[PDB]
Amino acid sequence: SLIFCSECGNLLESTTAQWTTCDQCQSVYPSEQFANLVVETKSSASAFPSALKLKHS
Amino acid sequence: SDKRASAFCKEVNKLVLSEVVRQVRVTEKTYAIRLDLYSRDEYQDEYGVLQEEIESTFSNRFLKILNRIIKSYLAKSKQ
Amino acid sequence: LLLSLGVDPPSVVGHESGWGCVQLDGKIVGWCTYKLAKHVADVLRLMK
Amino acid sequence: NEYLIPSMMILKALLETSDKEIFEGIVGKDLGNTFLTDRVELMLRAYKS
Amino acid sequence: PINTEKLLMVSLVEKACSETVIHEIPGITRCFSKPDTVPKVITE
Ligand SMILES: [Zn+2]
Repeated sequence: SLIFCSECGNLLESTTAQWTTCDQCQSVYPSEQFANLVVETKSSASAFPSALKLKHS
Repeated sequence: SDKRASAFCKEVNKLVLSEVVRQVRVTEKTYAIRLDLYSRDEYQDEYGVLQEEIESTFSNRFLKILNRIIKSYLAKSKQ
Repeated sequence: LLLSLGVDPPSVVGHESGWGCVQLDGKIVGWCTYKLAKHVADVLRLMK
Repeated sequence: NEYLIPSMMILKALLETSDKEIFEGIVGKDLGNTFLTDRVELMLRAYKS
Repeated sequence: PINTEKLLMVSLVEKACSETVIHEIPGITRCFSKPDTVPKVITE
């Protein structure tokens, strides 16, 4: 779920702002190749104070 | 009676919105959050707070508190 | 003897889920699957 | 005397590296495990600041 | 806005869950029933 450069290592700025370039290597790319990235962030198990995991365990 | 006794017990006790909720996935892009909730049967098992209660109170106060604490992280990122 | 025993450090940056870490009192020597880890401990102790 | 330096700083200072090597060293696994792949993003932007 | 840094969202919502209460009398919680034929309710 990340976006790096390929020439240098500089982590490119988010495509949302404008076109894609590394601040050091200044390589340019097609912004629409990698647009619409999918991010599905979940929460680890056994982190909420339960009421029912008693009967659910 | 004993049934009404346990009813008052579950009443005066406070449920915390965490104790009802399952895993909370947040799909990103915009910004999108989804909260799982268990079936009404187990819901009234532990409880006896009604669905419309969830709806109204959840929406309003959950909204407000989420707003405030995300403003907190924003203001800390400002620092 | 470690690198002779099937565990090799990745010069190319690579890492997987199953693999764990091996360290010689503060030095990354390589990485290993945990069952191999226990077998390495066993053979090393027997050699000792 | 106490002293307090950010880890990304010292990590880039140590080796002439690519930030991709940094990430794949941190969360080399199971590509894009949500927790670590978000926290490392946040740290990386924060040091890029 | 896009300029805002990434946020630890799942933890934020997990806290907000615990940080909202539906029917809480201000300053009470945890009511329990314990065994004398004079039945009484413990309240924290
Ligand atoms: Zn670059």
